[PDB]
Amino acid sequence: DENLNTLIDYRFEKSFRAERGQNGASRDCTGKRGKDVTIKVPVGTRVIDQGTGETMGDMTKHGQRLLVAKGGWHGLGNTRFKSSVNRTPRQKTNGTPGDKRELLLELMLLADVGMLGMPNAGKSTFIRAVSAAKPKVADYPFTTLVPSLGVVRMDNEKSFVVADIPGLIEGAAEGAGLGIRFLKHLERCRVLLHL
Amino acid sequence: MRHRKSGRQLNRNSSHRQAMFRNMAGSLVRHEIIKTTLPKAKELRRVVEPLITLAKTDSVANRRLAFARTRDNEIVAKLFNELGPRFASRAGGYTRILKCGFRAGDNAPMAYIELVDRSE
Amino acid sequence: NIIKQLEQEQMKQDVPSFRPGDTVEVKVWVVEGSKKRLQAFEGVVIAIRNRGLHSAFTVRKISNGEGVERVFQTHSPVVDSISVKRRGAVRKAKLYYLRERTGKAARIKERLN
Amino acid sequence: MIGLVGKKVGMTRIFTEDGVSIPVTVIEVEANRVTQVKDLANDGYRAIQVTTGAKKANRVTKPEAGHFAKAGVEAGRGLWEFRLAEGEEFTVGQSISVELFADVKKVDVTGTSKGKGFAGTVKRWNFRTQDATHGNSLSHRVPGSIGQNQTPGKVFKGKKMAGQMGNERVTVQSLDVVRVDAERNLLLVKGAVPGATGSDLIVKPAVKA
Amino acid sequence: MIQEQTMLNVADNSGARRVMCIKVLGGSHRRYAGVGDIIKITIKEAIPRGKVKKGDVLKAVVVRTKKGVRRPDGSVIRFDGNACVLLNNNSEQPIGTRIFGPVTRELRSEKFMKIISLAPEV
Amino acid sequence: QGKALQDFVIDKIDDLKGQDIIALDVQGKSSITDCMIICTGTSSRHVMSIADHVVQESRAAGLLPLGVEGENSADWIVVDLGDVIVHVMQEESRRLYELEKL
RNA sequence: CACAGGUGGUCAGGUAGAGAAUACCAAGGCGCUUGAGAGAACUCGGGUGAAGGAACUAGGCAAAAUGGUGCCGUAACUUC
RNA sequence: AAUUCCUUGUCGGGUAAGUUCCGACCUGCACGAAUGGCGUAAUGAUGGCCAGGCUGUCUCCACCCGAGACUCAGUGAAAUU
RNA sequence: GAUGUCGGCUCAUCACAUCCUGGGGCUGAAGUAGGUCCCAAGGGUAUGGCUGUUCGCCAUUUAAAGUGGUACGCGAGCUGGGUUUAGAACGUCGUGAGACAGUUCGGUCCCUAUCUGCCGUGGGCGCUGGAGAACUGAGGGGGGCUGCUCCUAGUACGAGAGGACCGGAGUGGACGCAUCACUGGUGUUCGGGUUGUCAUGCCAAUGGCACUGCCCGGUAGCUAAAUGCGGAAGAGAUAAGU
RNA sequence: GACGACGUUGAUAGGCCGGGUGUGUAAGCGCAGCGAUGCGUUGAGCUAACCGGUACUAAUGAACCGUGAGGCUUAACCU
Ligand SMILES: Nc1nc2c(ncn2[C@@H]2O[C@H](COP(=O)(O)OP(=O)(O)NP(=O)(O)O)[C@@H](O)[C@H]2O)c(=O)[nH]1
Ligand SMILES: [Mg+2]
Ligand SMILES: [Mg+2]
Ligand SMILES: [Mg+2]
Ligand SMILES: [Mg+2]
Ligand SMILES: [Mg+2]
Repeated sequence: DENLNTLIDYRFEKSFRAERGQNGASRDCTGKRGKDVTIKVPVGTRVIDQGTGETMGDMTKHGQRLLVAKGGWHGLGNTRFKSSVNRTPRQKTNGTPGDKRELLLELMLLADVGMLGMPNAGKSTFIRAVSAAKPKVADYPFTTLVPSLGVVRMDNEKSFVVADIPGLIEGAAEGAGLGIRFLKHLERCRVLLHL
Repeated sequence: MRHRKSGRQLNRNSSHRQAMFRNMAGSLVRHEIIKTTLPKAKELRRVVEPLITLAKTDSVANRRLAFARTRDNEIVAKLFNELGPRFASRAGGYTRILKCGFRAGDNAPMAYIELVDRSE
Repeated sequence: NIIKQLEQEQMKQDVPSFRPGDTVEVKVWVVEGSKKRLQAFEGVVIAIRNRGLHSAFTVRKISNGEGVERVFQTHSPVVDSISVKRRGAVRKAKLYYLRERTGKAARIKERLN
Repeated sequence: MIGLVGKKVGMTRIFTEDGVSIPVTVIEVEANRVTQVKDLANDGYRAIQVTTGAKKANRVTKPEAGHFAKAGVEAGRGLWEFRLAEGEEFTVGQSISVELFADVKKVDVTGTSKGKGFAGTVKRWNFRTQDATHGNSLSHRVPGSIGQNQTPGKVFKGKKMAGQMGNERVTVQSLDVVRVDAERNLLLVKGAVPGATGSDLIVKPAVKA
Repeated sequence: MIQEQTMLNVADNSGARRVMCIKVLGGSHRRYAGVGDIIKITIKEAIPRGKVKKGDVLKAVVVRTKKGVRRPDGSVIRFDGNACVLLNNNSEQPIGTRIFGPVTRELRSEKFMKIISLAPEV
Repeated sequence: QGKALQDFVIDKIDDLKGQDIIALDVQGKSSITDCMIICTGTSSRHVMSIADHVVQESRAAGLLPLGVEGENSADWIVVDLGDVIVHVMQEESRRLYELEKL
């Protein structure tokens, strides 16, 4: 979906259940198939499995559908195993089990303007001057821990999305602080404002 | 279901009803006294009395129209000449019904119907 | 008797008499909710049900290659003026057979009177 | 307050200034005269007995003649009772006019609907006619099944089948009144009321909102 | 009226010629479609070069009815032929660029101004 | 209101930067209105903003619009101001729907 | 059974019709050994029906529809 | 397949949607060459499918015309118990 | 010693282990929308293609297209498609007669209601002199469904997208009641056109028959597809809960 | 069955008059045309169940059933 641009709804990693397939009833009554389960996902997410995992597919445009786990096959009843050899089939086949899969979703920032500055710079307070987002602002280093979004709408027709990024220190290059991993949410912004 | 409906069926279709009334209407005026069942007599007045009223005025058109009913020239001949002057000074009620009990064959309500004076 | 009191007191006394099968212009009042304007409707009348205040007549129009039939109430205030240009010559009260035959093959005649 | 009792004379449309046609029912109401007034001490409930129209002297028998003479009222077609509304009062012999319906703007009409005689299941209870083809034999408008197998072993009360339909008291609620006439004694009510032309109707102010 | 499995003409130049009203929208047990209604149609005859193809399923708006349209003064608006305007499935907007034939005023009441505006009649 | 709503609508549309304002005096060709105004919209959001602006000012003026159509889709939205229909549509919609016929 | 069944041969009018079909009649013979009422549900035999036209149903079952003469014209296939 | 349990085999046509039908593949439980194999014009009160007209088959039944049903008069059963 | 079976149609009723509407608790409940659990049976709870199918898959709606009982409800209510006596054929088995929880084509569904039951409608008597009316109400029955739009409000919430609770007003779907004022249907009792034939002595003009001979309209009545109304608000005591 | 209205001191039903409705220019006469046919008389004739009036006809004087003051005890008043 184009509307979504965050994964806050999947940071609690709920267990999504596709209902048990209806058991075959007597008198040649075929059970109903379980209804499909659709999970709302933003555009641009990366799909990774745990254990020999690969990128199954990349979200491209709105409405694109990706198959992640195919449902189990139905269990054939005794009607399907009658022949001349055996005329009263007592054998029953269990339905093939569903796919138990671990999914990792990686999303990059969709903002148009990205900020990079020292913790002493007013990156967070600049969002307040350009938008109404209310991030945490204070007089101490590393006030913000995760990137936050903001939209600058001065006119109804035209607007752009600007995101503030947590500050980085002299030693952030090699690590030992917050690292350089929060610059991964870049290369998508059209312009990178520097404070 | 007979709401504001008139016209009895008499266990006959439209063709038989029209012919039976036509034959009975000519017979009644020819003799001035006939004996028939109560329902037949009561619906006969809705035939002969309009015919007499038409016969009150004598014209080539009326006689031809009167000939279209009862399909008999002699009946038309007696009308416009005999029953015309007698009923000229009368406004309706040319016929009256006299109940006379029941038949011995089928036990049906029997009644005579005749003209007003009959000149007898 | 009692009904006829409301019948007479509500009918219009300026209704023209038009024969079935004539070409009639009907001026109706159409409302958009703000302004009242007159809409014309030209066609040949095919059926008249003249019964007291409930009198009505059916007129037919061939517009854009499609036949449209519309009824009007002779005593309703929705109509404004009824006029006749050409008087048809048909010996039938109802002109329902015009629906089947095409207009070019259904040219009506004038009464010449 | 109370209502009136009258006779339906027919139905007619009403044309408004904007062209909208309102189909109304014309009800004539004669000036009802109160024959009795009831009290808690005697009957335990408050009501007034009224009459309308006129009845022939020969047809009127002595018992009701004394009933009319006691109240000083002439003969009437019938008698009815209307329940009072805890504060309104009427006196014996007072004539009831129609102009009191100039503010109710909502009336309830009760009357005996048309008699349709012995009606079938399809006509009365709006059942579904079975198929007229595909081998169907002597069963088109029949009701069909009328119960389950021997476990109930009976037919429940209130089961829908053929019977006498109509010719019973029917109430139509929340009927708009269009116009009321005093000098002509006419009441114009929007919509259709139960009963045939000439039948007696009872009109009352609406009880619902 | 207009019900399912009904042959329908077209009042626009989208490209279809004959469609099938095969499902009427509005609620459960919907029996009929009036003069202004949303119905589901399938294309039964269309121009090969038109904007729509054969067998497509989409939404349509009734324009003209055989039975007629009841005016508040006991006046009916009859027609010779049943016609509709084709609409997109997701958004109820006209597909054709023109309307051919007369259109009743009732579409104005139900806020269908696209058909009324570009219709050279009532 | 007559001959004054013509200038009132043009002022309101031009107040929000409408482009290529055209007024069609359809006195008798159309049986629903007296005049028509067609205006262009730069983008999808602009078309909705123009439509909301003209409707909102009309309510304050004293005329309630009879309805609008192009709400979900901003390709073409219409406003019914009684005797006047005002169309505001995108750049593409003014050629697919050629409104020079009336 | 005074039974809506079955039983061979001969005579073969007029009109319209190709005709022993069919419709009305001629000569001739009959009104079919229970009638009289009212016009409830429902059953049977029929007529018509707004809009849709098989959406009914196992199934276009039944109904509905076509139906004649003259002229023009008439496909795949084929043992021509 | 009049022959296939697995089977609604797989693909395509027809339909918005086709366990039926038609066209290709052969994994023929369990076709097969006078207990004849394949094709075949015409024919069929033969089986299956689709299209056009037509319609109360249906949505959804309504009214009407006759014969019973109902009442009166006369005659007057039956199964079952 | 016997049609009696599955499916479909008509008609339903009951239970709640509740599909929707109703009232809530928790939430990994920002909002809309969801997850789970409790109370709640008043009402409602789809149309088609395939197959005989119940069941299913598919297409498209709805708030939902609930789960079960009632001889897997209902054939002295209907259907006879499935299966299936007598015919025939294919595959297989057996030398064969024949057979096959293998397939294919065709193949009689009777009953006038005695009793209980139910739907309506009467007679007798009683209610303590008789009679004519009009009512209170002990009790019983019917109905109780809900979509969409607007204001509140683009407000609360939300960075934006998106988008409220409560309350109020309209407008629809299905169901029921009533009516014929309008639109229609029917209207073999009204008028007219027309074919064949016979009759009225003949022309003209009519009548009989041919499905009302075939048609065109159409009075009243009846009727729906037509138009009016209704589902309540409120009061008392409560379930879960606060 | 039953319910409702009326029975001469009556509009209950039928008939009649007027009106409405429906159909559509009746028959006859003469003219034009050889004829079919059209024209003026003419929106004529006819018109069921619908509306308003009208005793012209049918709802007869009657007779039948249904009674003659309505049980006992006690309680509150009236003599
Ligand atoms: N007067 C003034 N003070 C400012 C301005 N900008 C920042 N400051 C002050 O300097 C402080 C810097 O903190 P802040 O802006 O929150 O830093 P930050 O953008 O959050 N960076 P980080 O997330 O890494 O901590 C502010 O809290 C405020 O007190 C400015 O324009 N004017
Ligand atoms: Mg910061
Ligand atoms: Mg504004
Ligand atoms: Mg919007
Ligand atoms: Mg917004
Ligand atoms: Mg909104």
